[PDB]
This record gives sequence, structure tokens and C-alpha cells, in this order.
Amino acid sequence: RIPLQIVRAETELSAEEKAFLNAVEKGDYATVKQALQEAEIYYNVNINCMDPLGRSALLIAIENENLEIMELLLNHSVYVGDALLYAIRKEVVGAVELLLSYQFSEFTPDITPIMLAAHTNNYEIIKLLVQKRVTIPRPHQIRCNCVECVSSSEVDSLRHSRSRLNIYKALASPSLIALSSEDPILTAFRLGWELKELSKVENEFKAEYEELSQQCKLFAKDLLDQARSSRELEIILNHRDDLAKLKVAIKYHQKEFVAQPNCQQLLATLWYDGFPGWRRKHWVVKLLTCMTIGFLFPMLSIAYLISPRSNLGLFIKKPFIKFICHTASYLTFLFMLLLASQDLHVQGPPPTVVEWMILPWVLGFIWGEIKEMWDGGFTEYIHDWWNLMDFAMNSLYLATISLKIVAYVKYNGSRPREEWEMWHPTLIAEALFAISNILSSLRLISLFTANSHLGPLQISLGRMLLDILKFLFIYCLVLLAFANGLNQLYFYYETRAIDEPNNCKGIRCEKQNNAFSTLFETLQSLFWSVFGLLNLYVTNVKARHEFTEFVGATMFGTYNVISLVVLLNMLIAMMNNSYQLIADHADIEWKFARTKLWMSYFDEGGTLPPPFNIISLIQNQHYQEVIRNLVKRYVAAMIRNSKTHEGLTEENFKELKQDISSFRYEVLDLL
Amino acid sequence: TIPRPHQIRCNCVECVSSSEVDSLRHSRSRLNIYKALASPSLIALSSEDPILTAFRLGWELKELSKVENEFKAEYEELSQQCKLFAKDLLDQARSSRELEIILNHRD
Amino acid sequence: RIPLQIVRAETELSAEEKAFLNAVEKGDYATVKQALQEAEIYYNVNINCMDPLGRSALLIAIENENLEIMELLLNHSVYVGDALLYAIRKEVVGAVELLLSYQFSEFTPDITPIMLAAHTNNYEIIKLLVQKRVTIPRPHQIRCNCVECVSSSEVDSLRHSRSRLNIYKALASPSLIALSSEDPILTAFRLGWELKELSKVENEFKAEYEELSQQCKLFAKDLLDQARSSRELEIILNHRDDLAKLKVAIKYHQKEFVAQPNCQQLLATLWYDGFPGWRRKHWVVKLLTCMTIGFLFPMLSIAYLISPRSNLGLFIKKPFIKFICHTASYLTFLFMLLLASQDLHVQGPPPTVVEWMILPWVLGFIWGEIKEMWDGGFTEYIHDWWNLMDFAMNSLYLATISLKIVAYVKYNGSRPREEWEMWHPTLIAEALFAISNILSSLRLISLFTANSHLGPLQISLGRMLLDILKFLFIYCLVLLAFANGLNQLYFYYETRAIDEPNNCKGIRCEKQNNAFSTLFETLQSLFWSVFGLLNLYVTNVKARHEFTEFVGATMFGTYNVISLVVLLNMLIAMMNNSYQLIADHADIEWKFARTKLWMSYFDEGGTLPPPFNIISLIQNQHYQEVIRNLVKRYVAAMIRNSKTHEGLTEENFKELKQDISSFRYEVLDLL
Ligand SMILES: CC(C)CCC[C@@H](C)[C@H]1CC[C@H]2[C@@H]3CC=C4C[C@@H](OC(=O)CCC(=O)O)CC[C@]4(C)[C@H]3CC[C@]12C
Ligand SMILES: CC(C)CCC[C@@H](C)[C@H]1CC[C@H]2[C@@H]3CC=C4C[C@@H](OC(=O)CCC(=O)O)CC[C@]4(C)[C@H]3CC[C@]12C
Ligand SMILES: [Ca+2]
Ligand SMILES: [Ca+2]
Ligand SMILES: [Zn+2]
Ligand SMILES: [Zn+2]
Ligand SMILES: [Zn+2]
Repeated sequence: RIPLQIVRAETELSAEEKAFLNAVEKGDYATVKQALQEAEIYYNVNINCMDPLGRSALLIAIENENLEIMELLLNHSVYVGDALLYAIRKEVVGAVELLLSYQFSEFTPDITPIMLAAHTNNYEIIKLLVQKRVTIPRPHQIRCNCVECVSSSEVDSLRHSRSRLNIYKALASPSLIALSSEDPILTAFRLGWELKELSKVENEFKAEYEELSQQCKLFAKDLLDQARSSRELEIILNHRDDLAKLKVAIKYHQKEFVAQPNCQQLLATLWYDGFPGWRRKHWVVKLLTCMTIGFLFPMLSIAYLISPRSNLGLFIKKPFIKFICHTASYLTFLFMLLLASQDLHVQGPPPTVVEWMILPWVLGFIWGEIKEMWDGGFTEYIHDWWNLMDFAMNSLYLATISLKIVAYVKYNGSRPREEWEMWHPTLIAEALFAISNILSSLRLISLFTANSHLGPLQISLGRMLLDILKFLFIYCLVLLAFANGLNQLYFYYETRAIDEPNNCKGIRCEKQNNAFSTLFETLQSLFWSVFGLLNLYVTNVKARHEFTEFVGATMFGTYNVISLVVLLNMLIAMMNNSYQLIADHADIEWKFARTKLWMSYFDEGGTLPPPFNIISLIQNQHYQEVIRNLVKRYVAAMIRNSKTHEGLTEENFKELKQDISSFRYEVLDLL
Repeated sequence: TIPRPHQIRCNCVECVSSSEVDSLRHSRSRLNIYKALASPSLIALSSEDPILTAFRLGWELKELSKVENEFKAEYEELSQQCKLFAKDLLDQARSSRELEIILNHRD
Repeated sequence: RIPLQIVRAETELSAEEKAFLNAVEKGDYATVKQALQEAEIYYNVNINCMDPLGRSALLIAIENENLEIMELLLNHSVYVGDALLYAIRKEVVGAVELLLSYQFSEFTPDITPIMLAAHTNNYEIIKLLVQKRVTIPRPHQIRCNCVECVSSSEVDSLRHSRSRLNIYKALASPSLIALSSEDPILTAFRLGWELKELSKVENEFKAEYEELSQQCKLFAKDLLDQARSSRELEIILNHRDDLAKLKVAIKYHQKEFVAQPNCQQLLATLWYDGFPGWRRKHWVVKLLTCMTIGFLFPMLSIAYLISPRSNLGLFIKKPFIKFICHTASYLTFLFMLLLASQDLHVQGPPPTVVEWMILPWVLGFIWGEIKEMWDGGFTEYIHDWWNLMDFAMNSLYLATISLKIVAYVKYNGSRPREEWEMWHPTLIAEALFAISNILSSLRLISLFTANSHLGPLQISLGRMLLDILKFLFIYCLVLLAFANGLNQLYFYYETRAIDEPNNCKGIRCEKQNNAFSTLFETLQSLFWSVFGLLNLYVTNVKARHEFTEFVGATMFGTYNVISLVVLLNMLIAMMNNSYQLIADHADIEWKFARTKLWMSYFDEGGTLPPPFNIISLIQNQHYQEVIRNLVKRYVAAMIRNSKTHEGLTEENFKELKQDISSFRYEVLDLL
């Protein structure tokens, strides 16, 4: 048998005292008042005493919203401490007003009434608390190293982190940003960015800072949603302290704000500037118009170069026409690169007619990249992540040009390629040119963003490449390990190239040999084993060492089982799990990326596609009025949605029970 | 009375003027009209043929969903609501004659 | 502008008449009674009139559960029709009792009060209706062809199907089976089986019959769940009209009833008969005991053959020991089959020592199969779906024996196999023996059911083989189509075997040839193209018909794209979708299959593993008492669970509003 007792004993209540608390619970005003006036005389019943479940009489009256017993206890001067916070968390405006008019606690000591109101996100109570001059202390920097922060971290790191988290949850309140903020949209933007940075820094408290940042982004989105006219939309988007607030939203990565339908509609009607009725057109006439503009890019470009002030000169300044001209010029560049592959023994030859055409687009690409560098700056250049491969293309083109010039100057004769040197400058130049050709032709992935049916697909690829990168570390570790083992076994039986039937050594021969003789060749062989191009007899030696053969063969088999059966199917399962997490927000992310692509063409800089590129208090007052109407509409909408969602608990049933019982004792008293 | 929405691809002076002056209010007004018209109760009353009315309204809402790219989901859900209303109206039949009168009616 | 009107006009109410219905809605008894006694004199207010929303005064009083206005209207003799059914659907026992004591309708004409009560599944109302002698008409046979059924199908097939569905939904009520049934468990079993058959037949009304069958199975499971002692469990399982009811449940495929924890515990303690403490033992001692019993199967078998009445004779009659002995004998048979592969030029040789051992297990397997046939019967034999491959094994073994005997009798000499005939009886016999070896060795999949970690895996394979079978039709259609096309192109360039370098024709040669010359070889080639074993140069001819080559090559490429890229990934996606639908019920299905495997060993027949197999109203009364206690417990439990689930709608809020308003007019009248 197990004895049961109370190992942590407390102070029990007496019979009359339990009767008093029970009368408070059922709401008998006559009995409670009689007990109070009897206690004032006899000092028998403690009015500030506790209950078995953690509450006192004022707490019971507050949770049961019985304002009349609550004010009776206030008039009898019961203990008051933390009951204000209890009324704040209870969301009872009458209790809040009465306690403003005048041990164990389930609240942290930092909990201030404004902060608990900001947690409860109740606009009424937050505004009544803000009516009095009440202050929230400022959080320090994200990476602050001052003496106060290091002392608070050293003394009690749990209370420091809880205090910072408590401050930021107070500040991220949608009601507390709707009031007491000169610019709620910009405040929500900066607060969301800061909460994202604190989510990145504080690893353990990551999810709560993530959800606070998401709450701020949702608040900004709904505030934009409450607009009701195109002027108000453009006052919001064009406020600066054009499209300044939109550029700020793009800078702070507010994809929910950017992907608003009204903002996307305004961006679309700015994008289709020259064509007012592109929204309602057929597929065939859209394709015909696109090809018609795309076949006239040199005419429009030379029109801009000659006279910007004409029906054709400023026609390319429209964003869609500029995008079509850039795409058409780049596609003609790729067509010429395809034509370039269509005497070959000259050492360091002069450039042909096709390369003589290619050279100005190469110079224009380099000039455009360095012009974007010099104009935008550094962080904006490195943030794009396409400029890395753009730099790779420019570097490979420059290397090809330099090697071609070096070969043309240094060599003159016509020697057949069969006896050329292996590190010949012409060979190096042509290899670099082919690599740059591939990089140029995969640069077209960036144009899938502007299409409706390919943009989310590109977003899904960009989100699953991260998991491919995660898997590549494990696969390369396994590859290095098995390459090391197979080298350590097989590098005694290395054979010269002369002993081979056709003077070829390596896995690229007709008869594959020496697949595990050197570390480079072992890495190549175990890489090509994934696609099945490495035959089985590469695990063979001329000597009769059958045990050596069997250990090498089972090493190869273990590598194949780990890679193709385990790791590849692991990669399939990982990307399949990752795709479902992206399919929900793919539309929003695609709309954000397409907005960035659209705003990339709104500038006057970079207008000419290559190779042609080498040849004020009223605004504040109107914005304040629009935001004031927006805040009123948003508070009304979130009040309506609070009165439309579920919201109901057993609090409501015990509230109705309390009202019925208080009335019951009232009419039993009056009758 | 509810004012009539114009054509899906209408190019008249009133529509182009309303699109140019305030495109948000124009789109909100058209969306508001179509949400009013797609009401199952408002098709159950005031309609000479609720089944055919729901059919044509669902097709039109599908076309406006195809055209209006930004307001796609709401027109999709209105078309789905009209299709569900037609399905439930057919579901409420209680005899094979009524089923065949519904299926064999021609106008 | 669109005009709005009422195209289907109805009869509006007058002002006093709307006032009367509004007074009924708010529950003013004084106003309603005054209006009734004024209408009795003046005949100005119609008491049976309709409202704008389809109801009359009695309907409003019934839906608002206001029994006093309802009985007032009953005393004033308002229209009564279908208000009883309205009270049945409303689940108000007072309204039901009062209407029992005494146009447009949303109910079908077949709706009878007992049937609507059975739909509502309210035990109280169903019992009060059953107190009066009330009858439900019998549904006919599933495939009945009588004149009444064919006439009802021809006249109005919608009303006939709705009537049958209405009858079966009435009969499948858990309360209506808990009452008025001599055997609720057997009634639920037969009703679930019948509803499954009607689900199979009625294709359009499939889901509702499926959910009714599932409801009956759940009712039987919960009725078994309400047992509270091992005697009651065994009275339920051992009732017959041992384990007769359990065998009936297995026959009717009640997997939920079979997979009950108490039933599985009783089956386990019958299964581990000889070992009382196998439940609490270590893995190593379990493995040691299993190998110890498995190495002694001939000793236990010969002990049973010599003397069944001993410590070793009846030791094999225990189910676990019998299962271990069968498994050990069959594993030794497979070990001998492995040994059989370890002079070869004799035409029709005598059987060797290994085959002379194999022959009695072959005879024992055939004898056991025909004995199971003769004992169990026909449907039980063909239902197992393992007996098909068992028959295949027996037929191949018999064919091997017959061909070996024919070869031994007909041939005597010793000719080397290089010049044997291609259809030689020895060659045919050895091919059939190898095929039977594979079938014998994959017969071990059936033993994965008895294991804890492999049984659900076998269930998942058995459920995804259906989708593989579904996909195989499409793949074989594509295979036949592309084989036909490639034959029609390539059968002009068929070459003889002599013209080949090594006198070999077909895709099984060193140099693959003639892959699309005949239909059989084209089917083989396009089958082997799936696994990559068919090289690319099989699409080549000796002549210089390059267009012919290109069309053949692009046909091969189109087939590879359809098969490996589209169809194989389709199969992967289909099985991945199918696995998630099986992972939920895999435990229940595995427990059912393991119960079937356990009951297969409970019989005295088939005790000896091969080759050794060729060498009474008190029961009804106790069952009735146990079922009566079970029904009382189940009704109490489902009443408690009805008072524990959500169950609450705006009906409850308008009920409380009606009570408050009726009281309000009452006290305004009394004061
Ligand atoms: C991949 C196969 C078919 C070979 C063809 C290669 C290229 C000639 C293709 C592949 C990707 C194509 C691009 C994919 C997407 C677009 C966006 C498209 O713009 C839209 O979606 C129209 C609406 C809008 O811009 O608002 C204009 C054509 C373009 C650049 C396409 C131009 C032609 C490209 C470069
Ligand atoms: C597959 C590899 C490891 C080669 C070995 C082949 C056979 C020797 C294996 C494969 C499947 C095995 C069987 C899989 C499952 C079981 C059930 C197992 O029983 C239990 O799970 C114990 C608990 C119980 O029976 O209640 C007894 C051994 C047995 C027949 C195994 C016996 C050994 C088998 C035939
Ligand atoms: Ca760039
Ligand atoms: Ca059998
Ligand atoms: Zn600091
Ligand atoms: Zn118009
Ligand atoms: Zn009949």
C-alpha cells in the first residue's frame, strides 16, 4: 500500500471562513456584506485570506466579473496587489476602470499593467492604460556589449531573457502599434525585421520571436488591406520620410505586404504602361505583340539613342517594353553563341565574324555589371545572388579574350592540333569560352519569375536546392571515405599507360583501367559509379590475388548500397517533405520575386539593352489622415472578427452562472 | 434593384473611365456585385430558372477568375458556391419523374 | 439594373397573424392563450397557418421545446401531421410523449416514427416507440428478381433506392440492435456483411452503405469492449447456436472485433499454452527456446506417432510448439533444396541421395494440401489465396517427378549435354524443379505474419500490390503498342543466325542483334530496356537507311521517356499515396491476419509436419445474461459519451433564450 498525504502542507481555512469564500463564489451580496460588517466588529473572518486553489475574495470577484461584490470589497479595503494585473488578463473593462479608480503570484515581477495589456491585445484596456502617462523601457541593441547588459546576463540569464522577450512581446502588439506610433506601417516593418534578427540570434527562444515577427507582418498586411480607394493606396505606397514605402517593404522582406492584391494591381497597371488593355487579351494576340516588340529592339534602341522625345524614343522607357527589349537582345546573343559552334589548325587565330559580333555584347554585359555596382552600391549588389554567376560569366569572358589575344600575339604558324601542347592557350581559351556559354545559357532561369506558370516552380527549386546542399555534405563525406579506402587497397597495382592495349589510362577509355590507382581517379570513379557508367571489371588486377579482389569488390558494393539505395532515396524523401512546406507560400513568394523583377525595370538607369549601352508637409499630413482612417477601420475590423471567431470557454458559462446566482440571491432577498 | 455588371472584356467609356479614376473601387464594386448575385438565397428567389442561372453564373465567375489574376481565389470560391448550390438543388429531388423533368427541360 | 421580385409568390400573413406567430416565438403564454380564445370566437386568426420560413405554431413550439404552449396548442386542436416526426428529429422526449398521448414536408413519405427514431439513434425515444407494437418492413434479397421489386424499380427507381437505403439505415441503428434482438453481436455481424454486399452492388450509393457497415462493426467492437471479466469474455467468444463466435467474426471479416485487446490477450494465452511466462522473457532466452524446440521436431513428431499420451506426445499439440515444428521442418526442407544444387551427362539419371530425401516432403505437402481440401471444403480453400501458389508448387513438383520418371524409363545411354535435344525431358524437368524451388522459397512470406515487426510490413505490401496490378495494365498496353510499332518498322532487316560473328541471334548475345525482328523478341527487348540492359546499337541495320534509323531511334526514345520517366514515377507516387491510407489500419489488419494464423494451428488436423503426416440451454441463458449486462453497460457508456462530446449548437442558445423569455413574460404577468 502507498500512503497518501500532503507533503507540502499549507494553512487551512476555518468553517466560517470557507463559508465566506463560498458565499463570494455564489455571489450572495447580502451574505457577503453581512460577513464583512460582522468581521469589522468581531475580527473573526480574515478578508484577505487564500483559498485551496490560489485565489482570494477579490480574485474570485474579478474572475466572476461581479462588479458589485468587487466594489464592496474595495470599499472594505481588502488587499489590492496584483488584482489589477488579474483584471488586465481577465479582459474586463469595468474591473480595470474600478481598480484604476481605486506572496504567490503567477506573473513574473517584470509584469507591468501596460505590458500585460499589450500581451492581451485588448484595444480598450490598452487605450485606458495609455491615457495615463505610462512607459515601457527600451530594449538595448541586438548585439549590445554594455556593462548593464553583461551584468544582467551574468547575474540571472533567465530573468534577463524573459525580460527582453516580455518587452518585445509588449512592443509587437497590433493595438499598441495602432496607437502611440507616428507611422504604424514603418514601425511594424522595423519591428518585424528586429524580431527576425533576435530570432536568428536567440537560438533557444526562436519560435516565439518568429511568431511575433509573423504577427507584425500580418498586422501590416491587414492595415494595407483596410484601404478603400486607389488614392489612399498610392498615398501609402508613395510616402517618404516614387514607391518609397514599397521599396522599404521590399528591403525589409515583407512578402505579405508586397503580395497584397491592391498593391499588385497598382504595380501591374504601372507595368503595362503602354498597353491599357493587356489584362483582357487573347493568348495568340499577346504572343504576336510580344514577338512584334521583340523583333524591333534595335529600332527602339537606336530611336532612344537618336531622340528620346518621340513616339518611338520614349516607347522603350515603358517597363514592359524595356523588359521585352532586354530579353530579345539577350536571346539574340544566345542565338549568336549557338551560331559560333557552326581553318581549325591555326595557332592563335584571328576572331571570326561571329566572335567579332559577340565582343560588343560581352563589353556591354561587363559595363552593365560595373554600372549596377557603381550605382546601387555593395550590399544591394551582393544581395541579389544572381550577380555571383554574372561575375563568373564576365570573368570567364575576360579570360577567354585575354588568352585569345595572348595566343594571337605569341603564335603565328599553322601546326595541326594533334601535336599541340596540353596546356596550350588556345585550348584553355576555348574551354573557358564553352564554360561561359553554359553559364550564359543557364542565366535564363532568372526570367521564369515573370511568367505565371513558371515562377512558383522556380521558387520551389530555389527552396529545395537548400536541402540538396544539406545532403551534399554527407554524400561528399562518404565519397571521400570510400575513395580513401579504395586507394589504400588498390594503389599497389598501378599500371603504366604503355602497358595498356591502346595507350589510354583511366575510366574514360574503351577498356576501363586503374579506377582506384590515384586519389583523383578514385574520386572520379566513385563519382561515375552513381550513374552506372563505371563497369564492374575496374575492380580487377592482373595478379591472382582473389582475396584482394573480393575485399575491393565488397568495398565497391558497400559504397553503391550506401549511395544509390540509402542516400539517393533519402534525398528523394527529403525533397518530397520540403516541397509540401513550400507549396502553401509559393504564390506569395513568387509575387514578391515578380515585384522585385518589375521594380528592377522601373529605373531610367540600365534602359538600353546591350550592346547599345556602351554606344512638402502636405504629403506627411495626407499620409497621417490616411493612416488615421486605416487605424479606425482596422480596429473596427478586428473587433468584428473578435466577435466572429470562436472565442468562448467555460469562463462564459460560469459568468452566466454567476449572473443567475447573484440574481437568485437578490430576488430571494427582495421577496 | 442591383445594377448589372458589364461584360467580362467590356471596353466602353464608362468602364474605362471607372478603371482609370479609381481601379480599386471599380474592382471592389464589381466583386461586390458578383458576390451579391452569387447568393444561393438570391438565386432561389427572383429567378425564372435557378439551375440555369447557377450554371451561367458559375461559368461567368470562372471566366472572371481567369481574367482577374489578383482576385482569383474569391471568384473561384464564388463559382464553387454556385456549383454546390446547383448540386444541392438537384439533391433535394424526391422522385424519378421530378429528376427526369429537371434533366429533360429545354428552353 | 436587375429588377428583384418574388417569382414564386406565396400567401402572406396578416398583421395580427404575424403577431400571433411572433408571440409564439417569444413564448408569451398569456398573449398566445388570449389570441387562441379570441380566434375561437371571432375566427380572425388562422391557427394552422404557415410562416415565411416553413413552420407553423406547433412546429415553433416543438423546436423551441416550450411544452406548455405546445400542450396549449394541442388542447386547442391545431393541425398535428408530421409534428410527431418533427419532435422525433428534435430529440425532445417530452414532445415525443405528449404527441404520442395526443402540404410541404421536409421528410420523404416513407418516413415512419420508428425509422426516424432509428436515424436519430436516441435510445430513449426508440424505446418509447418500441413500447408500442411497431413494425419495420423487411428488405428483400440483395439480388432479388421478384415482380414487386422489378415493378418498384421500373416505376420510380429513386424512391425504391431511397426506401431501401432508409430501411437499412433504420436497421443499422446501434440502439435498435441493442433492443429487439436475440443476439446483438451476431445481428451486427450479419448486418455489416449485408451492408458490405449492398455497398458492392449499389455503385452510386456506395459511401453511405460503407459508413453504415463501419458503424455496425464499431458497435460490435464497443459491445465487446464493455466486458469486465474473463468469464464474460469467454462466454461471448465460446457461444454457439470452441471459439465459435470468434470463428464467425473471422468469417464475417470483423477486424475491429477480432483486434480487441481482451480477445487478443485470450488468444495469446491460448497460443502460449506450454509456456506460461513467455510474455516476460528476454530476447536471448526466447531465441534459445525457439531454436531448442526447432532442433527437436523429429523427436516430437515420432513421440506423437508412438504415444500421444506422454510428456512428449501431447507436447506438439500445443499451438506454439506445433507452429515451431512446422516452421523447422519446412526450413530443413529448404536447406535440403539448397544442398541439392551442390555425373551430369547421364540421360534420365536415377535420383540422387538428396532427391531421395526430398521426395517424402513433396508427398507430404501434396497430401496435406489435398487433406485440407477434403476437410475444409471448397470456398475456404480458395479464399486463402496462398493455396494458389501452394497448388502451383505441388503441380510443378509432380511434373518434375513425372518427367524424371519418363526420362529414366526412355533413356539409358550417357550422351554429353552439348548435343542433347532442346526439348529434352531432363532439361524440362530441371527447369520445372528450379521454378518450384523459387516458389517454395518465396512461400516463406506467409510466416512474416506471426512476427511483431514484419506483419504490418507484409500487410502494406499486400495492399500496394493492388496498385502495382492497376499500373501493370497501362504499362503492358504501352509495351504492346511500342512493340507493334518497332516490329512494323524493323522486321524487313531480319538477319539469319549464321551471318552473325558467333552464331547467336537475339538480345542475349555478346553483340546484341535483331532486337525488333519478331514480336516475341521485340517484347523481350522493350522489356529489358526498362532496366538498361538493352544497348543503344540494337537500333542499327547493316544498310545505310539513316531516316529508318532515326525513326526507330526516336520510337525507342519515346518508349523510354514514357516508361522510365513518366510511368515509373507515376507508380512511385501512387504507392506513396497508397501507403499512407494503409499505415493507420495496418495494426488492426495485422492483428486480424495473426489471429487467422493462430486459429490455423488450433485444430488437431494437420498436427504432424511433413514428412511425418504420411507415415445445453445453460449456455444460451448465460450468454443472454452476459449480453444483457453488456447492453446496459453500452447504453450507459454511449449516454456518458454523448454527454462528453461537443454536441452543442445554436439550438441550445435559442432554447435558453426561449426559457428566459417565457419566464420574462410570466413574471411580467404575475407582477
Ligand atoms: C525550353 C525550350 C522550349 C527551348 C526554348 C528556350 C528559350 C527560347 C525559352 C526558354 C525560356 C523562355 C522564357 C520563359 C518565360 C518568359 C516570360 C514571358 O513573359 C510572360 O510570361 C508574359 C506576361 C508578362 O510578362 O507579364 C516572355 C517570354 C519568356 C522570357 C520566355 C522566352 C523564351 C525562353 C527564353
Ligand atoms: C532473410 C535473411 C536473414 C536470410 C534468412 C532466411 C530465413 C532463414 C529466415 C527469413 C524469414 C525468417 C522467419 C521470419 C519470422 C519468423 C517468426 C518468428 O516468430 C516470432 O516472431 C516469435 C513470437 C511468436 O511467434 O509469437 C519465428 C521465426 C520466423 C519463422 C523466421 C525464421 C527464419 C526465417 C525463415
Ligand atoms: Ca546583374
Ligand atoms: Ca495451404
Ligand atoms: Zn546594453
Ligand atoms: Zn462597359
Ligand atoms: Zn423482391
